[PDB]
Amino acid sequence: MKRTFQPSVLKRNRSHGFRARMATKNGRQVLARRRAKGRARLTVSK
Amino acid sequence: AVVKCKPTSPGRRHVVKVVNPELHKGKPFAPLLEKNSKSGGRNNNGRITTRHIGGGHKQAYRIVDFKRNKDGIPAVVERLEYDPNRSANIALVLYKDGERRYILAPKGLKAGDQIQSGVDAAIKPGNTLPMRNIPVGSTVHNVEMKPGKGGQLARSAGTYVQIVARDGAYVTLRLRSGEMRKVEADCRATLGEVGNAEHMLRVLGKAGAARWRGVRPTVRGTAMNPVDHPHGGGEGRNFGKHPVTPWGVQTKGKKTRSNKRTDKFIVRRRS
RNA sequence: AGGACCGAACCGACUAAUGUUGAAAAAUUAGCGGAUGACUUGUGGCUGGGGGUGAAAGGCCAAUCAAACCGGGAGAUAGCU
RNA sequence: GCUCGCCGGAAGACCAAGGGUUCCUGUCCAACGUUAAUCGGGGCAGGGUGAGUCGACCCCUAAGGCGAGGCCGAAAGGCGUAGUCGAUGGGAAACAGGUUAAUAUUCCUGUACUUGGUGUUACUGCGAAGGGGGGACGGAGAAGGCUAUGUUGGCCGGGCGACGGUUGUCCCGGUUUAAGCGUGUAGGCUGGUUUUCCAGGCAAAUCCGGAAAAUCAAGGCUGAGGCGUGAUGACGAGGCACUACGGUGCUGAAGCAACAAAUGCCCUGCUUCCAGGAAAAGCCUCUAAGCAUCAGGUAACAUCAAAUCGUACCCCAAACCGACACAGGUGGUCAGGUAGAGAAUACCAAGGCGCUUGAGAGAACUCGGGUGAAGGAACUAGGCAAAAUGGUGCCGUAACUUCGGGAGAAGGCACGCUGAUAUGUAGGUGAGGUCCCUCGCGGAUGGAGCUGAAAUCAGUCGAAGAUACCAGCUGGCUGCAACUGUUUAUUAAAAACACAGCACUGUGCAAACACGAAAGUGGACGUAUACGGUGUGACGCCUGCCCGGUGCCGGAAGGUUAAUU
RNA sequence: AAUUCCUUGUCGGGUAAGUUCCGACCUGCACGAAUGGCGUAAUGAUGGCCAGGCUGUCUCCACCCGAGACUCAGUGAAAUU
Repeated sequence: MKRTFQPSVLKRNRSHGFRARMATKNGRQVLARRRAKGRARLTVSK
Repeated sequence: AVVKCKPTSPGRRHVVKVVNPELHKGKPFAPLLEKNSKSGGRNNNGRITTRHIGGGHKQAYRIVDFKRNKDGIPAVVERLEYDPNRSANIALVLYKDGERRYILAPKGLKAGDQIQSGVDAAIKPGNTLPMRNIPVGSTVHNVEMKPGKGGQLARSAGTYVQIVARDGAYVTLRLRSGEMRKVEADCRATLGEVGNAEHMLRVLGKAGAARWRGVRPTVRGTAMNPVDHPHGGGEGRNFGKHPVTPWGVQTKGKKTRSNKRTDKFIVRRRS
């Protein structure tokens, strides 16, 4: 059975990558929230 | 020519084809071709704004000259070509100076026929002149609505308009819809009728033929549940309400013209 | 020539048995339908929640859909246990 | 190590995606492995990924994204121009052999090729953010010519048989060699060459397009494969000396022909059809502004440069997606033998595996199968399930029908093996020889050799010859839907949805309509033979009466009637 | 009748026996003409019905071949309470 998660690095970076987050005001707020929480990994970049 | 396919299988029984041997059996004129990507009926927001559009065969757009402003230069028809972008056929015409262009094919235009445009052109099919010089009561097509912007009326397979009167700077025309409309007596029109009259006689014959044209299936609405359509719902086939669009407009006589900007060029709207 | 015929790949899911703390949160086995087309498939792209998409079942929208998910208003309110 | 069994259009081989050291070596067995474990994709340590030619980067663009100004919007922000990004597409070049425990078209040997920089020499009109050409494109079908590859013969080496025979028409193995360069063939496309002229290609143009003459027919382009060279080489079954029986030096014979033959190549071709089939750059040309004893351009030679990143390993799976070492899912490439129409199926080759608890016993019962006296649907909601039919050829085939069908209707007959016709026929393939020739990869004749159905006649074995796997049950009446299709991923596949066809109605283009506070976008680069909405649902015969109600479309006197005053 | 409550309507066909099926009848509870009427060849993993063939579906089960169940060694769950 085909499962929901079909990995693709290009699609992963384009959808949730660091530059994608920085491209919009709401995405930048996501980074600010994660920085405030002290996340070790800000995004899925690497 | 209208030819009925033999019923060798269900799907060909009711197929009626319109075969025109005069059409060029080769590639079109490359310099006058352009890319034409399909939209699926979706606008720049990505939302479906027109339903039942999608798929179909890939098509290349032919740059058809609807203005016909090359006055004083005879042109000879080279061949008749099939145009996927419209119901009418197009004609490749070569001017005396060496320029080639695409025009809508009139009724009786063949290869080697001579055409011209301007105020001194002869009154014969395929020629384009301002309606001021066109004799009243004649049949024309590819009619301009504002001088110099290219024809917009009577461009379909076998359409045409008739000049009924010419009072002053305006000429009254009877359109295929039956509307009596008047336009400035400076708009260019082409003599004759667009020649593909048999185009209306074709019978697709099967669902797939419509899909080739790029038409997606239409879901009625009485089978849609109330959440999706005003007609939806009911145990069985009920439909106990006045016919209506999606979004709630009547569809059975309710007039929707609310322009009011022109309101002078209409005389005998229709019917 | 064909939304033509028989039939593998491929795409489907009509019947039965098994399984039902399963090998598997829908599969296996034996049959079954389509199989040049309104076909199928890889990669990338677009449409966002009273919105999308829907050959229309209220189907589908990340194992969740008669209004997704996450956080917040929030210790909603509960004449009921 | 010897047997046995299993896969072999994979359960083999090579990749992308994804993973990220799982790769190799040594060492360890606590935990992990559904058991033990000396073993492991486990622990620990070390080692391992070598590129001008492969890929990425890079140049070019598709859908689409972003978007200087700009337009629009309470703010956030939306759209979009010039531009700039974006492969799943276009764009220069390397092959064979050898080699490591683990990498190689990357290292080594041999032999090649591509794009740039610089310098010398010779001859010269060079120049683009512009013009033109090219790149550049669909589906289906049909052969013809080929190769991959296979079979047989010949050749070379070895063998003479655990049990009757086996020096022969016998047995086993091998019989391999690339890119590049030269030749330009089967075949495809197109008439060339010179001169003059021109409202076109935003200006220009010798280029493209167009026009008018003169002269010749042979000009050019494209093109698989073959052949030659590459190659006095490499490889090569086996030997000969060391040989820790783990392997290394040296040597190493034959290395041909015929036939068959692709879904691969010629072919981005040809034929045909309608639903009419990307873009841009590289590349080839044209000139403008400009520079011309310069600069630049072309050719030859020499020299230099070609960076950077990826390269291990799994990749239909124990390493990816499924919480698992999970009967699931996962795109591309390679495609041997016998039988066969076949990539079905059976048995096999190369290669890879026996699926990480076993050992006994031979109760009920359950699961998956085999057979069955007599009967033969009496079972049951229902022939559920099972059984049965099953191939090729010939004969034969009803009602009805839209004349296509129904139809493989139904039904009947023949199928093995051996010999002969014919020491292998019809057919296919085609050597030598001869002749012709614009003397070449040519044409005609020619038939050796090879390959090879089908049929008839006769004989013959068995219970059974389409013997296995494989492989339609058939017919009669009737409801519904015309049909092929679509649907409740995960209890409903249907009479439901679509459908071609039909009708009503809206819509004159800045269209109706739709998404948007708006700009704008779709509709459509369409224009009433068009487009939207609604109902009906092939086709045939038809579709009657009613406008009081509700809606819709018109109308005009009169009544009533908002803000405002 | 995919529509008929009364109802297994009545008659005929098929069966030894037919609330189903087929053909007529018309007393249409409560068909009816594009939310179409009536026909219709072909088509259908569609509904109903009848035949030939076929059979362990059944009368009525018997035997056999394998995988479990049972015993030994190793590992070692669950719902519930």
